[PDB]
Amino acid sequence: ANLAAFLVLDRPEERITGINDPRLRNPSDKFIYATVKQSSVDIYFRRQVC
Amino acid sequence: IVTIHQEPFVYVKPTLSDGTCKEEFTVNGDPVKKVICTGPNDTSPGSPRHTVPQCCYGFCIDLLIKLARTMNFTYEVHLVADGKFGTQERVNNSNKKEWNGMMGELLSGQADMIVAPLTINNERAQYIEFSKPFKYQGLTILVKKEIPRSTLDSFMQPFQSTLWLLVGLSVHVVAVMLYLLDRFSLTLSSAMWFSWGVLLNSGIGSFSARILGMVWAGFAMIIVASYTANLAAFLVLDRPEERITGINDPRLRNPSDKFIYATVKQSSVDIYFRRQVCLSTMYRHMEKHNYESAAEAIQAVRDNKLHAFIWDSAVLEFEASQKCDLVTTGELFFRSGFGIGMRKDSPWKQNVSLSILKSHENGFMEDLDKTWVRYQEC
Amino acid sequence: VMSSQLDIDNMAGVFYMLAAAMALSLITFIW
Amino acid sequence: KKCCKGFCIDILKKLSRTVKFTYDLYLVTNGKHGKKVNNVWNGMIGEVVYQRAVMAVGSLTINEERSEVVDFSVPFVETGISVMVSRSNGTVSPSAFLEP
Amino acid sequence: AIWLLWGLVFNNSVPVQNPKGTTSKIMVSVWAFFAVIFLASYTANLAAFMIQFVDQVTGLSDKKFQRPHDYSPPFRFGTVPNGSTERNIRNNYPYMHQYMTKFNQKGVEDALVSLKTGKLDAFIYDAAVLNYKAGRDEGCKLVTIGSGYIFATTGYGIALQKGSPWKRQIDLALLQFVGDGEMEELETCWLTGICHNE
Amino acid sequence: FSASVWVMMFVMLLIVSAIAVFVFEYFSPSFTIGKAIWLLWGLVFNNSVPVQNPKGTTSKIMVSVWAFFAVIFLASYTANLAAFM
Amino acid sequence: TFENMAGVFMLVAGGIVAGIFLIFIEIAYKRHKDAR
Ligand SMILES: O=C(O)[C@H]1CN(CCCP(=O)(O)O)CCN1
Ligand SMILES: *[C@@H]1O[C@H](CO)[C@@H](O)[C@H](O)[C@H]1NC(C)=O
Ligand SMILES: *[C@@H]1O[C@H](CO)[C@@H](O)[C@H](O)[C@H]1NC(C)=O
Ligand SMILES: *[C@@H]1O[C@H](CO)[C@@H](O)[C@H](O)[C@H]1NC(C)=O
Repeated sequence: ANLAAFLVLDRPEERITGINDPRLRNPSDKFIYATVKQSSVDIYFRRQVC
Repeated sequence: IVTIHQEPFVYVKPTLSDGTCKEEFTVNGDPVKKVICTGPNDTSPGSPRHTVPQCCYGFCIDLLIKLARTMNFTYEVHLVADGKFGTQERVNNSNKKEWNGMMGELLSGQADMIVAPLTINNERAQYIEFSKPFKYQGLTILVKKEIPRSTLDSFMQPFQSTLWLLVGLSVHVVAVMLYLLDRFSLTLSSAMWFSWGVLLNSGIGSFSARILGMVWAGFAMIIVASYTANLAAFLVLDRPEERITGINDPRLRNPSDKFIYATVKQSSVDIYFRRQVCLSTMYRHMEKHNYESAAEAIQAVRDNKLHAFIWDSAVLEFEASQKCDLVTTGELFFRSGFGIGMRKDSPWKQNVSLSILKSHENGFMEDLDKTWVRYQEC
Repeated sequence: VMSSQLDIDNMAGVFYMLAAAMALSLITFIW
Repeated sequence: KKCCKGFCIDILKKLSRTVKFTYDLYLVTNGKHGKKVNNVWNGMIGEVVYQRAVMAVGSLTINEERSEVVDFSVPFVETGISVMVSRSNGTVSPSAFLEP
Repeated sequence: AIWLLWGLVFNNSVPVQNPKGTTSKIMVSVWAFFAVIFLASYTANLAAFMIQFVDQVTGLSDKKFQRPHDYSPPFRFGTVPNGSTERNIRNNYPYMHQYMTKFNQKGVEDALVSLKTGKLDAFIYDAAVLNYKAGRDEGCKLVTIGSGYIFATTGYGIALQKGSPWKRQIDLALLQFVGDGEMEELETCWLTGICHNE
Repeated sequence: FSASVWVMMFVMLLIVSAIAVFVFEYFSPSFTIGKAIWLLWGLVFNNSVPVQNPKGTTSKIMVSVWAFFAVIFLASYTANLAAFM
Repeated sequence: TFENMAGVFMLVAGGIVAGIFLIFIEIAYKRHKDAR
């Protein structure tokens, strides 16, 4: 039973579900992610000011 | 004062032959106050209504008594003749906006102050002034949660039942092959007894025989490993269907006859559902199952008639605590509060607000909740 | 969110082990 | 001057659809909220008392001393005395090898 | 017979010797099939029924807060001094304040780091601030106790002037905004850290 | 199901069986060829009816403790097979 | 699969080989003591 309980577990962390992922809403140094430059992606991210 | 019949807050019960009600005590032994309440004998319409005196008590009665004691008030509790909160309705000459039910009773001038659970609404506030709420709570979804049972009726292999025949044939062929090997080195049934006993351990029992035993021993664990894996896979499954996650549940967005759920009447819940006009198909099915009273609705839900019921969470949580057969689903949505129905010209606004705030600060609300709305859990 | 049962690959494995056993028996017989 | 953004400021922007007036926002440099000290009010309460702020919105908390001095509308954000408890990991506390 | 029956129910039996039965007991041995099926089902059920107690205080009036001696680990609660919490608890819990004074903290961040380290069993503060901190705390190991269990639940509102001709429209506008559903978008990306845990 | 690399455990079992046979032969002061292999392949998993180890007086009694590793491996294999489907 | 089962196998193999060596020498010593 203990072996089965240990084995029923995703070893890797859960993948990103999208923009509304709670871990992405809180920036941190352990998980760093950023755009490249002031291209259309930057404008899209800047447009929704929340 | 006109009050609506709500079980968690108002316990409307018939009186005795002496004109009063029985005297009981709470868990702490304190005497429970009771006031004679005037209302119709029969709640349902189409009956010989009689304004017999009842004896209603509960949660709001203690607050009303405290307000009367601290504010020189002499209250006269009355019951709604219609049994509904009352909103806008269309009658002959439909160009008239006149309230019915409790709101119409208050606006008619017969009632002065109302102490009853009434969700704050913009339309109600445009015509009736409201004071600070007793507490803050929203509305949830009530569903029936029966005891889960093992729905694994596949005693044998789920499909392709020929596997048992295949393994029996394998046993037979390995037995006859062992007989042939013994001949080419154990006469009638010893080999088949051994082949059955190696799978079913009971202690039953040249080079070719060794490798035959090795391969049969290797194959023996395969069947039991597969059976254990299949049993575990079947057992890792929630037998009951997933509970309601909230308003945004995909199954609720698509109405169907297999899962019927509806409100009660044109009360504040109906107005809240109507205000957000994006669920056009929701009212195509909700209006087809409206009932008369919350008591009848919850009785139908308990009788396995309605799969879900929508009402203020303060009632559903109390019902779930009292009876261990219904559960509440969803976190919260459309959070609101109660209030006191008073006319704009009534000069008892500041006094009532200050008294309510002082009572809430002094722990009176906590004691009332513990004594009435907070009971043993399941 | 799947349960399933013994698929065709289980039959492939049992056929493979039966073939291996038959080959071993034939080798021992021809020895 | 400073650039003002926030939840209460967004609520004020939404209310501007009905009020349709000009709103200037101030700030109190004496304390944060204040209380009745020597029959003198400070903070937002003190600012409102001396007619220095006709309308005030600063997430002020509701107590038994502000209701008499000033009047406030229906609250829109829930608050109160809450308790934070650390999450407890699951276990096998029900009796193993028994009915559970 | 008893030894054979109790040694064949499960396969982990060393003392097994069934040579007395010539043919009659050979078919009796087939009960080992049911025995091993039952053992496999029992093991699978035991393994599958252990994949899982969140909040039990359900208020400040419970005996746990007022009787820390009933439990071997002493309770360690926290409140910010010189605030409204002490005034609220003095008028309702005069006895609890004596034990509460033994644990004081000078900042919300100190309470957060103590909870992360586990130095405090529970912490008490304003509901909105506590919910915000719990939502925006790494690890999602901090959360409030359900809903409706607040001791003295109140609101914030908007302050006005006595007799000012603005309440009659401000209250209606606020009610219209809260009824039309104009607060969900603000709640989603203004105060919502995780809001999902299991 | 298990043994992703698949090229090391299937020879590990063979080499440990061979060394068990070798040490059983070394423990002579029953048959080395005719009993050691059968015992090793009947103790790896418990579903073996033909088990009779009365020849070993004391030396084989401690050799029997490899059944602990055998049953641990069997349990791990069964759990992994059940959890990877 | 990976370091888990390989490491547990290495541990049990080292344990069993040390055990058989020690039990062999101890059985020799026990026989000598019994047959002094
Ligand atoms: O509206 C307000 O003025 C503030 C008042 N604050 C009092 C905090 C008291 P404690 O530090 O927890 O003892 C809570 C947030 N709102
Ligand atoms: C009103 O309250 C006062 C106390 O301030 C009391 O003396 C008086 O009798 C009350 N009037 C009535 C009609 O109860
Ligand atoms: C109650 O209201 C009356 C006005 O009808 C007012 O004179 C009185 O002061 C109020 N009570 C208190 C305690 O302020
Ligand atoms: C509260 O005020 C007192 C002043 O009497 C001060 O000594 C104490 O440090 C203050 N508490 C905190 C947490 O700052």
